[PDB]
Amino acid sequence: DKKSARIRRATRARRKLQELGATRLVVHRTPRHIYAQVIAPNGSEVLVAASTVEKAIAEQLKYTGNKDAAAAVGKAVAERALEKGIKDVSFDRSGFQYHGRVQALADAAREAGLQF
Amino acid sequence: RNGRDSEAKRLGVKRFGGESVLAGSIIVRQRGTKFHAGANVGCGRDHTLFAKADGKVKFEVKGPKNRKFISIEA
Amino acid sequence: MLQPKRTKFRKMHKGRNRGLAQGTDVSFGSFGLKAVGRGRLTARQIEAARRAMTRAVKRQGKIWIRVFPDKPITEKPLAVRMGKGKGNVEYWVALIQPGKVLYEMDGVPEELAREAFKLAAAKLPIKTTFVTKTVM
Amino acid sequence: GIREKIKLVSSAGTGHFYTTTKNKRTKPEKLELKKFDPVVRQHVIYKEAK
Amino acid sequence: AKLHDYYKDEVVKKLMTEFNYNSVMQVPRVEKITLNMGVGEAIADKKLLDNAAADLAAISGQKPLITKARKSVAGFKIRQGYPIGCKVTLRGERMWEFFERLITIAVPRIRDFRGLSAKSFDGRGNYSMGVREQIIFPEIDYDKVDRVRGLDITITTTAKSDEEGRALLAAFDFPFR
RNA sequence: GCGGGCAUCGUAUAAUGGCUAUUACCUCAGCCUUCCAAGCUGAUGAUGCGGGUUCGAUUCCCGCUGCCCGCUCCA
RNA sequence: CUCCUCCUAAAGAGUAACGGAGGAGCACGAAGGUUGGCUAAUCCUGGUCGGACAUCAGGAGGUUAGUGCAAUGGCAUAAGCCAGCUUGACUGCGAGCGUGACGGCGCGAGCAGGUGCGAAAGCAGGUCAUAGUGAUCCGGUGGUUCUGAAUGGAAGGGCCA
RNA sequence: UCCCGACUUACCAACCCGAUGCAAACUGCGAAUACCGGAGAAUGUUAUCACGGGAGACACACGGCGGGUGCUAACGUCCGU
RNA sequence: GCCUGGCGGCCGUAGCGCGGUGGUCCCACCUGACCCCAUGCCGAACUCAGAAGUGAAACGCCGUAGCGCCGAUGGUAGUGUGGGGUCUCCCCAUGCGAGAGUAGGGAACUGCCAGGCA
Repeated sequence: DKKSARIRRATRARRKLQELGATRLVVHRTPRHIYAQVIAPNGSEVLVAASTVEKAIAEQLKYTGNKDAAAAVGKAVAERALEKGIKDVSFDRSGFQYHGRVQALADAAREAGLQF
Repeated sequence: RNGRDSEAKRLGVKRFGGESVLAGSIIVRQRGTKFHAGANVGCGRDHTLFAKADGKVKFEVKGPKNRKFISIEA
Repeated sequence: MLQPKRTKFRKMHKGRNRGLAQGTDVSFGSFGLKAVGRGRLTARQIEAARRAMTRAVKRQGKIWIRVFPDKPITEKPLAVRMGKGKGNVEYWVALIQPGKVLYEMDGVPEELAREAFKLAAAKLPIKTTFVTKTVM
Repeated sequence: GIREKIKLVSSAGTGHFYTTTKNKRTKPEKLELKKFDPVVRQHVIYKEAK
Repeated sequence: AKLHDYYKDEVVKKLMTEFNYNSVMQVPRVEKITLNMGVGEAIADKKLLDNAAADLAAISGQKPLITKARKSVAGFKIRQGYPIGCKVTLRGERMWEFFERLITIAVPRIRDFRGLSAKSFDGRGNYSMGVREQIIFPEIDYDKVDRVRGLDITITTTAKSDEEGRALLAAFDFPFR
């Protein structure tokens, strides 16, 4: 019941981002990969996305799914959004504790430039 | 043994659907929710929904529980 | 006599008695005593007609009472004024619409039942007919 | 009702006080809070739960 | 320890054929064991449920958990929020070191232990038998204790029916009568 | 038209939340020729019945089984 | 006899009677704020004492629970439950409304000044909401260099609490 | 062997399952009307709002409809229209 | 073009049962936890390392109507306006018209990454 608990935590933080109308950087974490999307204020479809599942950011890495890999995506999703002109993004935990890989991914997007 | 009632609280819908409201206009006074705060609408401490923005009043059932929301559309 | 063992409220409003009944088919037995008039069946009347049916069939064959006295009728004492709160609950009625099956019966022949449902109908304040079960 | 009225007096030397209630028989600890003093426009410690 | 590694050799080739399983993730695994002391003597006295936690932090390795009461009842004069039981739960390789002491040490030393129960399973494949003696575990000893309070041990495993559970732990030489 | 206990054999405790506490009656025992008077040593209570709220009711909230003072008038 | 909740009340609001039922005259420095988690009642089975029920473990069940206090509207994004840190139970205001014959009462985004919570972003002007209350006068107590009956003070008054 | 309880009793009887009703303080449903808003045309001596001058009135009655109370009594009583 | 994953639209014709089924592509358990971290006890959970194993559980997809759920048509109830009959309560004209239940439907439908033959 790992996913049923996690979407219960997110679905209060997913709101106050629909009622605010904020661009959501959403992070999905999993044992061996790490995902991130940038989604428009509407709930419709994403603007930019980045992960380790692309083979660009596959063998640029020692291992997929650790904190140095999450900082690889952290530069990747941020540098690919600024070229589209998207900042003032809001980070969505999506039920994960902002502590480990997902802290390492939001930290490496704040360096690369995403206004939170 | 009986004989007591209270003053009537004048609850219910104050601005119905399609009505154009200013911001801050009270749209429904209620005790519980029975009406949830959609777009451009605050809930308030006694759950009095109110227009956060100018526009028209819009009721719609939406959600995984068929709950009645109230949006405001300019 | 019949009465609810408990209720959530001691007194009811008077209400009205508009409409037609919902339980109109002989559901359990073979022969029925359907109500064709409209009024109130006090629990004294339902019991008096329950004995008059049972005594006529000589304790033979099953007997259903399809109605229940669940309405508390109040009545103010004598020499008391109007007002001073609602009066005290003195008996219990069943509201009866046209079409209500009051009693049902099987296990007896029909001519013993039409005899026994004629003895019960003289105990009730409501005009009544004898109906038998229908497929559909 | 059976809660007395106390008088939260500021630490900033100004005479600005808040007033509030307190279960005196339950809680005998002097209630102290960091509240706002409009005379000095800083958050300061209010004390003296009467 | 090696009782944990008894699982990787001495059960798998042996319980692959007791039910003709599909996969090695099908072999009934042992998930947790919980060490309950239900102490209904902790309302009038308070200096003994800590004594029930004194040994439970020596019987098993860890600082024990005091449980609350979950519901105010009158048949036992407790409200809710009261210390009523004190359980410990054991996982990892430091549950099979404990479980080695329930095959090497414990079941020798139980009084009139002419048998080991087998109908004690709940029905889903979980064995929960308790011991009446807190003198039988040798971490604590003879010139120490005032009561003989004892405990429960619920074995939890990932079986489906209880004869998978009956034949899921006896393979670790847990005997039966 | 207020409601006070509906408490042990019997009478009085415990009526804003455990265990049930006095006094007689009593069953036994000793004094005495036998009774007394005694002096010792004990016995028992779904706490009228049953409903709620309660974690739990002698305890509250109604019922409601009788009762002791009530007041049922102005013409 | 004032207040709150339900029904009467006729699917907006309101609506009487010595109509039908209940409650209030508080509580809380946490039971408030926030942030991070969490999810019940009952039942079955297993069974150290342990019994219908203490605790533990599983299964069922899906809120029948819980909401400091009546009843109703709510409540899983929990408004329920647990800890971390805290004082926003802030000061000045307030577009705009709702509600009263009025006195009044209520809701309020936003702005200003400061503050708390996030190891980031992301809220808070008391509590799930609705009862928990008393106009004025007359005083009391602090504050205020507003008045200060010739002037300088003061007394008294005002204003603020 | 009071522990057995095998022998079974027109049975007290749950919870569940099926069928049958009733509710004002029941609602997994749900009208007609009424009410709010919007847009249209025709009609109506601005009927509508505001501000001001002067009022009276605040004992209502019955009749229809929806009801409370009463006895589905009252030329009864108390509301809504 | 099927397959998986995130985010949604939608809110039971979408749910549940029952049956079959999928692997390093993805996802899941899983290996280990020494430290970041953390359990009123447990690396269970959270979290961090890294892929030996398995698709058992979970999770998708495909079956099956067993259960929900959806559900006309006609009729009935009720009712606005108008006019009638009389304890109550109905009936006519006209307008609106259910609920329940039948027939039947129904095993949802849909906007980004990645995977593998195209």
